[PDB]
Amino acid sequence: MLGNLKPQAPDKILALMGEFRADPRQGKIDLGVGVYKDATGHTPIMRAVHAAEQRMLETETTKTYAGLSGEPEFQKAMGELILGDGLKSETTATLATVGGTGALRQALELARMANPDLRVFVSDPTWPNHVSIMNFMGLPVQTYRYFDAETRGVDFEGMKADLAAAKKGDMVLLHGCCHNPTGANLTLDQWAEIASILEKTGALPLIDLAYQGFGDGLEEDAAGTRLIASRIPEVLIAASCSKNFGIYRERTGCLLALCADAATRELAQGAMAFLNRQTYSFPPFHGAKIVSTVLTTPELRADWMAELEAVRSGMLRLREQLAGELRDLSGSDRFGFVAEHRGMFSRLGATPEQVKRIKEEFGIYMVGDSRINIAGLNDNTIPILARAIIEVGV
Amino acid sequence: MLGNLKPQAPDKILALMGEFGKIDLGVGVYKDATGHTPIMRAVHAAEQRMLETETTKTYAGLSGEPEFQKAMGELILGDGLKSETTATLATVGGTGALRQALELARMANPDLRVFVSDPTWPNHVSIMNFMGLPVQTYRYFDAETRGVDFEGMKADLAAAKKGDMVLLHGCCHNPTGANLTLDQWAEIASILEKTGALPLIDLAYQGFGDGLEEDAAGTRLIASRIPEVLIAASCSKNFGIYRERTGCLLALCADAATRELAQGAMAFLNRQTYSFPPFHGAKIVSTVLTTPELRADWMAELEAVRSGMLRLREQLAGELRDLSGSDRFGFVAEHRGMFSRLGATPEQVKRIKEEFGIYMVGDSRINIAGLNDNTIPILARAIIEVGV
Ligand SMILES: *Cc1c(COP(=O)(O)O)cnc(C)c1O
Ligand SMILES: *Cc1c(COP(=O)(O)O)cnc(C)c1O
Ligand SMILES: O=C(O)CCc1ccccc1
Repeated sequence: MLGNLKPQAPDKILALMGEFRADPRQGKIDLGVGVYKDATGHTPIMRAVHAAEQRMLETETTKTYAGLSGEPEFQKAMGELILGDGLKSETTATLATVGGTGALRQALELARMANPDLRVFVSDPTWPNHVSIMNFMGLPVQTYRYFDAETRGVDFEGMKADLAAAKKGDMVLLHGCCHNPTGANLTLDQWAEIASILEKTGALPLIDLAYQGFGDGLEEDAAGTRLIASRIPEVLIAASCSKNFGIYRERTGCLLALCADAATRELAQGAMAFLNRQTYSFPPFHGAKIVSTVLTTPELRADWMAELEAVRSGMLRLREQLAGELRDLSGSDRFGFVAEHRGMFSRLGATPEQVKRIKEEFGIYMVGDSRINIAGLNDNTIPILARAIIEVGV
Repeated sequence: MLGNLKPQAPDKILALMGEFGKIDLGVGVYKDATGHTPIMRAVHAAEQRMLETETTKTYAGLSGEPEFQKAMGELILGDGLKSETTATLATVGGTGALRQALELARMANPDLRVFVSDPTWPNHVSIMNFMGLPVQTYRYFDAETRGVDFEGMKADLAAAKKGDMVLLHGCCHNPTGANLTLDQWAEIASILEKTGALPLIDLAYQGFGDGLEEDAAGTRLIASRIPEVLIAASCSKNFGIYRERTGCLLALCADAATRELAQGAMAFLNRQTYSFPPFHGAKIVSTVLTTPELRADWMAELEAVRSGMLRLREQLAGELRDLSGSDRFGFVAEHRGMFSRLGATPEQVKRIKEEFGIYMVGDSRINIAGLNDNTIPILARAIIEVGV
């Protein structure tokens, strides 16, 4: 029977990897990585996280089945981290998931469960995995303009014009912050206008909050999400702990369902629990327990925020340096967007030809859409990348 | 939108878990003399070693780690493990393995039907219903003898067609405790090859029946006979890491080409559902399995659990014998595994819990691991008073 199976395409993160490894050049650089790496090219385990694991190893006495939709400590801590004081426990349903991707997949299953004729609007461009999951589910996908290739900023007028076509019951996927892959983000004022269009259309917003803490700060990064949450009755939020907690492989995510009333909340919470049951019964415990422990233990929460802040500031300085280098070389402020972008990613706006030419002549690797990871940069690699960009005529 | 969500039916077994001189005999979790589900010695040592050795938590393998895949393949199939034709996928527990098994099969056969034992783990049917798969049932439990109705099973299975899937419990049949002998297994292999039905084996209690190797005997027999077979394994109960969510799906194929196809489709399945599988439990398992000292202590502890439960069954049988003045309840000593169904009707079961404080699943399924010297005679007497 298994012979009838249609061949499925590989990730692609590995094809780029195999090519990079095969390159015999001593000065080759990899800006295609999708995770944070420090100065030494390593992805460390955050201090507070290692502290939580030592703590868990000494206090945990059992590993019996726990909470179906997650542990209360985790659900509450995550809700407070994302929504702050605006958290309305009475109308908020929460579900621990297998990473942010699991939260996204579940959000989609939940929405389709409530609205079979669901259509989803995604940004142009967006995290490729969004479309993949949606295509796999058979969901109708619609695109809304977002990245302005020329200014490398947000084409807001276009975004607004396209979103205006959304009908009641449709879902609009928004990146809460640090837009992957572009790095171009909405201002709080633009968020406010988006809220108006959403109220008008009656479209359900799904916020992908995977980088809270890498933009302008923990609270700052959740600002857009909190505005949407307070002005829109029903809101779906799929959060990730992979990057901001540095526990990628542990698979710790969270799905928040903001409902108009408690009756609906019980309905949503029950359906979410049912969704976990029919997929894998219970969600992973380890990562979630690390998170709730860090968040509930003052000493740890403190050290964690301090390490995240150091990380954010470090990347922000890398941006400033690159932008300055490019300013000095270009004799213009065209590349200023690099210092305006937020997150660990940025789309340079180079064409595939320019991308290939950069690799061949300078040994610098990056995603085919010209997306680079700022964390993979440093004092020694910045001058090289800058010169490369100018030389290939970007 | 969300206001249109219809209410869902709760999990009956896990419902009692919430409801609980109370005596918990419900959820299939191993418990010790003091009513505690402990962390196995080797598992604890493994976690301690992991804390010292892990330097990063970056994304790892989409299909799981090679170490985990290999160790698990060896634990299950032993020397019958043909890597060139075996695709392995780390999953979110055994339940995740089952779901992923059904998705893989449906992709290869949009019109597949699934044959399940009468009765079977309720969660088997709930998932199939959710997915919208046609479910047929085959006779298995003999309510009279409390054993297996093998004649009925053979009859019903012979009616299966190629492309269909037959779900079998590798050992320690949940919820009955009634198991097939190796001769009956060989007989089943004949039917499977004659009909061309794809076997899906749920292996959740390897080590709780007659032993690690012995509990895999039937699975190894089907794997050597049938060219294509799926195995959904759980590390929740035999490693005592229930909440970690670790298990794996093994896809045995006739050739390397099909193996490549299956492997790719399985990786794709994880990617579209939750991206990467959880690392913590899988790492604990491979660490135990690949470290001689740890594997040895683990096998010893698992054997102790096994022997202990077996002792309990005999105690319960004896106690009941004295009180009933008969041996009707003899079946309790012959059943193998964590569970055993008595026979008490729904009303009797309910009366028992509402006054005696002893909770057992509605179909009279009891977790023998929940008993001990003190509670056994109490239970025995309680069933006598509830009569029939
Ligand atoms: C990382 C990421 C996710 C989810 O990460 P998980 O590893 O599944 O926790 C979701 N959306 C975006 C945009 C991301 O960058
Ligand atoms: C335990 C069990 C499983 C798997 O449970 P997980 O906690 O998901 O590992 C599957 N089937 C049966 C019959 C079981 O008893
Ligand atoms: O009690 C059981 O049958 C095994 C434990 C279990 C029950 C329901 C969902 C997952 C695991």
